[PDB]
Amino acid sequence: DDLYGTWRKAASLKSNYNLPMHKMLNTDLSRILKSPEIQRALRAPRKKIHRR
Amino acid sequence: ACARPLISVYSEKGESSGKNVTLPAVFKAPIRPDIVNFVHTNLRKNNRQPYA
Amino acid sequence: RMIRKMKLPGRENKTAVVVGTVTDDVRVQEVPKLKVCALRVTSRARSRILKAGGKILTFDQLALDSPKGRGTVLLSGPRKGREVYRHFGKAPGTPHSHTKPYVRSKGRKFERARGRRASRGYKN
Amino acid sequence: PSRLRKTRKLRGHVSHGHGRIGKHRKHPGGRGNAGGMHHHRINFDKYHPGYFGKVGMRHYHLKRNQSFCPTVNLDKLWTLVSEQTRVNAAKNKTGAAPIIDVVRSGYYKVLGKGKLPKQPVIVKAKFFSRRAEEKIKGVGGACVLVA
Amino acid sequence: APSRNGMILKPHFHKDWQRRVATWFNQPARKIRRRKARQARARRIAPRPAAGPIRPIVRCPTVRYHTKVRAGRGFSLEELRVAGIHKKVARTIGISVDPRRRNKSTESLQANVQRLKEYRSKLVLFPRKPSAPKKGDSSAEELKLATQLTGPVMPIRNVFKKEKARVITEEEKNFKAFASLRMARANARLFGIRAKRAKEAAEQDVEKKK
RNA sequence: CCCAUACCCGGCCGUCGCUGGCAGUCGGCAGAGCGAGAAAGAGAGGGACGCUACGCCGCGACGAGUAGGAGGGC
RNA sequence: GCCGGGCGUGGAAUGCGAGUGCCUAGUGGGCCACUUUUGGUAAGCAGAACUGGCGCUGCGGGAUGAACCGAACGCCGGGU
RNA sequence: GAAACACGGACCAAGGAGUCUAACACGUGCGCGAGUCGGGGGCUACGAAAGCCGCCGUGGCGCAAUGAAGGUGAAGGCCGGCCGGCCGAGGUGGGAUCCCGAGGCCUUCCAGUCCGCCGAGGGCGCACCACCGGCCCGUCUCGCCCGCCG
RNA sequence: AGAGGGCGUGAAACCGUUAAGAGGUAAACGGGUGGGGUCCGCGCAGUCCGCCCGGAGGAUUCAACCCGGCGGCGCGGUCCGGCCGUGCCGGCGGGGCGGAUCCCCGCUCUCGGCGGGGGACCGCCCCCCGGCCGGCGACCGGCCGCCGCCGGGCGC
RNA sequence: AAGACCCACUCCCCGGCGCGGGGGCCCAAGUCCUUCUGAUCGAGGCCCAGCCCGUGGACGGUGUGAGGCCGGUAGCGGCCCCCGGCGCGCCGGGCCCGGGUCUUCCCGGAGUCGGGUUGCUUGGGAAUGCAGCCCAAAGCGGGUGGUAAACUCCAUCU
Repeated sequence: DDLYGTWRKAASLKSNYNLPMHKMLNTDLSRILKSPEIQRALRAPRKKIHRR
Repeated sequence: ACARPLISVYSEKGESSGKNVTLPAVFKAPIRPDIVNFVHTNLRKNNRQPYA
Repeated sequence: RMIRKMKLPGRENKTAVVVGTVTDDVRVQEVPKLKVCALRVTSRARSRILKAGGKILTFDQLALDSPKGRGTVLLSGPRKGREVYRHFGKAPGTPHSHTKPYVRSKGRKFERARGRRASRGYKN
Repeated sequence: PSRLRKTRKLRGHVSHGHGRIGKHRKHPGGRGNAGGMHHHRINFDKYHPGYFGKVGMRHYHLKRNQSFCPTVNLDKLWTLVSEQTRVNAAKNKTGAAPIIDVVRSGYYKVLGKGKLPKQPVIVKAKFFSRRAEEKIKGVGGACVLVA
Repeated sequence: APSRNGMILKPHFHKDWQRRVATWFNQPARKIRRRKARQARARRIAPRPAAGPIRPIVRCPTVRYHTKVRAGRGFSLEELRVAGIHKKVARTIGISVDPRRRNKSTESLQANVQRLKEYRSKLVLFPRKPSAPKKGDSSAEELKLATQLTGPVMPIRNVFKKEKARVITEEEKNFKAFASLRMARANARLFGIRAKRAKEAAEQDVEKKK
C-alpha cells in the first residue's frame, strides 16, 4: 500500500503514481444478464429453428 | 470490489497466527494480459547481447 | 464540450453517455453536477466532476441503471479535430486549397517561394 | 517480427510484388530529390508549392534566446495559481485581488484568448497585447509590467 | 523518385557513415566505472564532502534564462575580499575560486558573501597536528560529528517571494500597459534621429539671429 | 436425334450477405409459448444434446483470373 | 436577404441501399473484329472514331488455330 | 503474340536473392491526457536486466498563429447619464440517438388504476457536411477620431 | 564389422544384381475402369445398450427410523456479532504530509526592509471514536430451520 | 616589490632505518538397496528426518542422462610466501618564511598584429581559418563585438 497505494491514497514511495482505473466495475456478466433490471427489457427469445 | 478481505499471516510451522493483514488494493487492479504480454515481450529484449 | 451540450434546454436530467474518454478542460471554472458514462475518465476529470457532486458511471453500470438507454444523451468528441486532417482534402499548390503541406520545419525559407509569392512565378 | 512482414507471403511469386513488365530496377527516376525543375516537376508543384527560390532577409548570427517570448492565453491564466487562490478571492470581501506572476510560471507575453471569471487580478507579466489588457481591465484588474 | 503527397527529406547519408557509428554498449558498463571511481574518490577524502568545494550563486545570461540561478565556476575575488578570506587559503578549505569573474551588481555580490559566511560557520576544521591545535581549529568534541556530506553542498533552491493579495489602487486600474509599451518601443527607436533633427534645430536659428 | 464447365433440379465445399438466431440449461421457490398477414400486455389491483460467445446454429445468393492488393494458415 | 405561417395523392415508366474519407500497388510497348474512316496500287501495312473482344480465359463448335460462332469456370449426379 | 526454327536448362545433393539502420507519412494496438516522454545522467549467477530519482522535465514535440522584417497576436450586444450596470459565447438547413404524448393494446359482463408497451405529431439536437456571419496577422482603399511624463 | 584404419549416421543422381510386369507410333502424364501383385484388415459366422416379463441362484439387503459427521440455501418475511467500505455523515479529537491562504531566532544598512523556524487557516490521508448506509455473490462466524450426502446401528 | 607601523605562529620538505593485489596449496554430502544395460550418471525405494549435504542443485570429467565418484562451486573460509600501501621513532641535512593598513615605486612577448593580394578551406555569407608574396605598426594602445565604410559612445578581453 506504499509502493502502489489504494485508489484514494496515492502511492507514497512513488512520485505521483496511483493504481489504474477499471473499465467496468461489475465484471461477471453472468450475475448481470440474469438480473430483473435487464430481464424486464428484453423481447422474448425467438429460438424456434426454421429450416428450409 | 465493494470490500477488501482480510489475509492471515502464517507462522513458520504452518499454523495461522492471530494477526490479520488487510488485502492491499494492488491485488484488486485490472487484469490485463495484453499489457503484460506487451511489456514482457519488450523488456526481454533489453538483456540481449549483440551479435553480427 | 459536454457542459456546453448539457446546458441545452430539454435536458439537465438525462445522463451523459460517451463511448470515448472524458478529458478535463482547464479553461472552464464552474462545474454543474453530472451523470457521466464513459469508457475511461482522466484522473483530473474525475476529481473535478466528483467535487461538483457529480456521478461517474461505467458501461456495465449503465446497463443496470438503464438497459434500453432511456433518458441518456449519446455524445462524441470532435472526430476531425486531429492534426492530420489539415493535410487532407485537395492538394496544396491548387486554387483555393487551404491545406497544410508537410514541411520538416517552418520558417521564411520553407515553402515561401515560387508556388506562394506572386513575385516568384505565380501563386494560387 | 519478420514473420508478420509481407515478404513471407511473396515467397513463390516470381516478381516478389514488383511486377514483371516494370521490373524493380536500381533507380528509375534518379537518386534523392532529383528532377525538381525537370521530370518530377508536377510532384513539386502539386505537393510542395514554394519549394524553389529565395525570400526575405538573411539574418546571419541568429541567437534564439533573444527572440524568446512564450505566450500565455487568458483562458488558462488561473491555472498558473492553485485552486486555493482562486476560491479565496471570490470568498474574500475586502476586494483583495491575488497577483498572478506570469514570469514565475515561465511565460512572458499575455494574450487574451477567451473569457475570464469576474474577479480582479494583478498579473505581473512582461508583455501584454491590446485585447489582453482590455479583458483584465474590464474584469476589474490591473496590468503591471516587470522586467 | 517521390511518391504522392509526402515530405521532402534530406538524409545526411551521402557520406561514408558506416565506418564511424558509435554504438553504446559501453553505457551500462560505463556507468559502473563512473560510480565505482566516484565512491573511491569519496573514500580518499572521507571527512571532506563528496561534491567538493562549494560553488557561488550565479544568474543566467541570455534573457531566455536570466530568471534562473545556477551554480557557477567559483567565487569572484571581490566576494572573497569582502568575506575576509585569503584567496590562497581559500581552495585549501574547499572554497572554489575563479578570478575571471566580476561583480556588476551588489545585489548578487551581497548574496554570495552571505553564502561564504554560512559555509565558513558550518565547516568543521580539523587540526593539522592533533597534539597541537591552532586558533582556526574547531572544538575537539565537534570533530567526532564529522560525517561526509553527500549531494551538492548547500544546494541552490530557485525560490520566489511569496507575496500576498492586495487591493488595487486607482492608479494601477488606470494604467495603459499596452500603450505605454508601444510608446516605449517607439522612443527607443526614434531617439537617435530625434537628436539629429534637434541638433540642427539650433543651427537653423544661429544663422538667423546673426 | 447428338452434347458444353452454359440453363433447370439435387448434394457437398467455400466466400459474401441477412451488420440473421442463441446467455431462456429461467424445473415440487418447477408448470415446458413467443411462425404471429395487420402500431402494442400469455402484466398487476423425476426431465437427452448444448453455449472452445474468438462458440454454435439457420437462411438466401454467389464462385474465371496474369500484374497487383489483402485475409487465414492446428 | 431574413423571419413567420399554411399546404404530402412524394407529382413519368423501370431497376437498385447509398454517401464519404484516407492509404495505395501494378500499369503508362498493346493487339484484333463489325461499322465509320485518313495515307497507300496494295499489304497479316501505317494512323484514328465507337463498341466488344484478346492480353488476364479455360469450355462446346469452326479438322488445325491468341481474336471467329456459342457460352464464361467451386466439386459432383440427373435432365435439357 | 511461345510447343516454337526465340533465349536459359545433361542429371543429383547442399548453398542461393526485398534485409538492417535513420527519417517521414498514414493505418492500427496500448498507456497517460493539456499535457506527454527520461532516451542522457544519477541512486540502491541470471543482472549489460529490473527499480527509483521531478529541488534530475533542463529539453523535445504539443498547447497560437502571422509577417521578408521592425512586429503584432484570435466574440459581442443591451440599458441608465466617453462613462455606470445587465444579458453575455454565433446563426441557417440536413442530422444517429434521446424527450414530451393525440390516442390505442380481451375471461360471466360492466366500471377500472399502477406499471409496461405502441404511436400521428412536436421538441432539444452528437459527430460531420453545405452555407452565412464574427475574430487574429499581412496588405489596400476610405476616412474620422481618441490617449499622454518629454 | 550391418563400426575393419579417410572407419559415426550413409540420402539422391548413377550402376550392378535378384524378384515382378510390360514392350513396333520416343518416353512420361490427366481422367476412367479392368487385371495382377503387395501387404494389411490379426476378417471368417457377426451388434451391443437400457427398460420391463419368465425361470433358476447368491447376498447381509431396500424403505422408513435412531446417533455422529460434512455440505447447500435462507425472504430468520425484519437472528445476533464481527470485519471491510471505490459510502456518506457527526468530532471540546488526537497525528503525520500538501498549499502561489496569513509571532520569533538569524541577517545586511532600536525602527522601516529582508532570510530560517513556529503558529492560524484551507485541503488531503490515516487513526481514536459516535451513529446511520451497504455488502459479505471479487470478503463470516455462532445459532435456528428445511433439504441433501456419507458413516454407524437397526430393519430383516 | 620595497619602506614604516601593527597582528600572528614559527614546522614543512629531502637523504637512511624499524612495526588488499600476485602466486602456491586445501576445505560438505550415497557409488545406499533392488532393478535395466556392452557400460550406468537410468527406473523404483531409502518411515515417525517421505536417505545425506546445501552460504555448495554453476560447469566439466567420468563406458548412456551425476547436488552426494572426481576436479571444482559456496564462504566478509583457512594456511603459505611475494610486491605495493598505510603511520610511527631514530640519525643526517634543507628551512625562518605570513597577513592587514599607509606611503613610495614598477609593470610586458614584432617581419608579429594589422592592410593589400593570390590560393586552399569553412555553415561563415563585401572573405571563418590557414599559407605565400608585397606592405608593415601602435601604446589611455591592441583584438573582438557574424555587412563593406567614416564618425562617436559603451562593453569586453590582453
